[PDB]
Amino acid sequence: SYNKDAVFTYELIANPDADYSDQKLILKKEISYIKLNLGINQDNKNAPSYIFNLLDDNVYYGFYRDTQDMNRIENKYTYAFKKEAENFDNLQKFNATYEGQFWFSSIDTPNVPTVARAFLTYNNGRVDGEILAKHWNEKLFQITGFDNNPRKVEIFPTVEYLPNSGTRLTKGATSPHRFQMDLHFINSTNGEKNKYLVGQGSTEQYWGVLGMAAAQ
Repeated sequence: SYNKDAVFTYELIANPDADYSDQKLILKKEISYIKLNLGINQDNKNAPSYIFNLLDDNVYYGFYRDTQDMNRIENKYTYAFKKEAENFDNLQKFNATYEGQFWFSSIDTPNVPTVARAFLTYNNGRVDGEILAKHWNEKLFQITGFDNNPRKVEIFPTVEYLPNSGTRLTKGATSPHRFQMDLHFINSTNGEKNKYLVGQGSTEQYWGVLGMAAAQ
């Protein structure tokens, strides 16, 4: 049921008559399947309904916009991968480094997409990494292995306020605002094993998706 040729999204149609009455801001929610090209896919550069990053024919990540009450809009982060392309090798002594991006929104700005840079190192099973601000080397999150499983990480904040947010987080490894993430190693269509790494997670205060590529 993976199909980068028909990716689910919502078209959210503004209700014009809400300009002059107490009707919902959104008139209708309509399903709309997108066919992805390699790289960044979006319909509008300044008010996109969705952004998806097809890293490879076998895996994408991104978000589409949703609303539960037809008034408030929030980004829904997701990822998908060809099932057969997932790598199930034993990665307990894995040696590799990944570089990519973390896309997220915060509870007080649920429709505002924040992009950060992400780095993850596998050294003989030890899993450690970091999430940095897009344009400068400020550390936003620490990444660490969870439960001695190379496919599970724990991500915890190292700042009290994320970009574009005024929601105060607690910092550090015992922070109740940390979260755990299941990761999936995806092989490339050009025969690179474990080339791509995707997962997603959430807390009450922020939620997002992680997508990464191996350093060759």
